[PDB]
Amino acid sequence: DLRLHLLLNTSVTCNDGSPAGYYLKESRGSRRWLLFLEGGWYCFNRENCDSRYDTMRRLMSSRDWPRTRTGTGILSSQPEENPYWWNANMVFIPYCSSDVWSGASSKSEKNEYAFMGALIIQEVVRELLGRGLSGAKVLLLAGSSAGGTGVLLNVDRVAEQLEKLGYPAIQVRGLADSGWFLDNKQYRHTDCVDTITCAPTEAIRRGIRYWNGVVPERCRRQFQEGEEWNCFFGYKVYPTLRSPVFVVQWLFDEAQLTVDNVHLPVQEGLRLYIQNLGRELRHTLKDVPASFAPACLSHEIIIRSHWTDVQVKGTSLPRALHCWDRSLHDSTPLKGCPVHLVDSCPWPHCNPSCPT
Ligand SMILES: *[C@@H]1O[C@H](CO)[C@@H](O)[C@H](O)[C@H]1NC(C)=O
Repeated sequence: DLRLHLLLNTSVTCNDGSPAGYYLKESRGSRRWLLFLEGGWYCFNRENCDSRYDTMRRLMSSRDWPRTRTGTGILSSQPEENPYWWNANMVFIPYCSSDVWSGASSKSEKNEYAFMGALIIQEVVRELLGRGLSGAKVLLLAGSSAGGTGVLLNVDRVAEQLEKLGYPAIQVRGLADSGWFLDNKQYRHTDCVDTITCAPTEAIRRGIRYWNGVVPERCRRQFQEGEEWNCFFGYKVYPTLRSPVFVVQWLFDEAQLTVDNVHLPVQEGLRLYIQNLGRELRHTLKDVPASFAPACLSHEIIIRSHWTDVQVKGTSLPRALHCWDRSLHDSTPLKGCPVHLVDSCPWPHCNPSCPT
């Protein structure tokens, strides 16, 4: 089990002003640290955040969090479930800021909610340094869905934070799972309003100002004021990052299909739409050297217990991540240990290993 620690700096809060926190299982003698950012969509105005507060309150408040959580998938300490990093120090950071980990705003007489995702990550890192992270050799910032996008938005800031704090030997890396979205046209137009079926460009443009959202500096400098929403789209932000980032993305991600207003005999227009989506996402990954992109209709991968099962070209994700670790040793591709694994077949579940 991972044990809850509420942040000692209680000014760094969940949406409702309760303290944010993290769940930790230490592994003495390991100098690897895995910090995982939970996902769960976002909210971008008072009305939709109020609805989320009624029926998704654990994503906005720590008041009802349990004292422990079981680490699963890449957070498991059992080698059978986690061939990759079972002996690492494990950290699960609950998502309670509803801001894709981008916010830096407190609750105030002018803000019903605090959006502090970017500061939560910073404060978790700061407090972990006193609990053994100061001795780390690798800090892998991982996350799923909005947490995967949160990795892209925050990995270089964590790297900069550690350098400025005097820890230049900690190698900061990112693992972004199911957080690589396309700002494409919907299959059928929806009128936003709700969160899941809203086109993501407009939801994020609204959220940035509502949240006081921050993006990585190089990407901000490219897109400039009013256009920072672009940095929430992996294919646009990734080339600006300096930290190594491994991208895991289903080619037919269910959340991508949801925001595209696709709901699954498929007729020609939808067939072409789906095939074109897979081709576009494959294209965006062509120059991403560390990636795992199976041709499946599914959503998230890394913290589920059976994450070991899917393979691309005969290689599982735990194996690909291990090959990535080897590629980042003091050092040319590795014999039989690939790191770029993108399916080329054009329809969901054309890979027989896709989740059932
Ligand atoms: C608490 O966090 C806030 C926001 O990051 C920061 O401005 C402040 O310095 C922190 N205070 C302490 C005592 O860590």
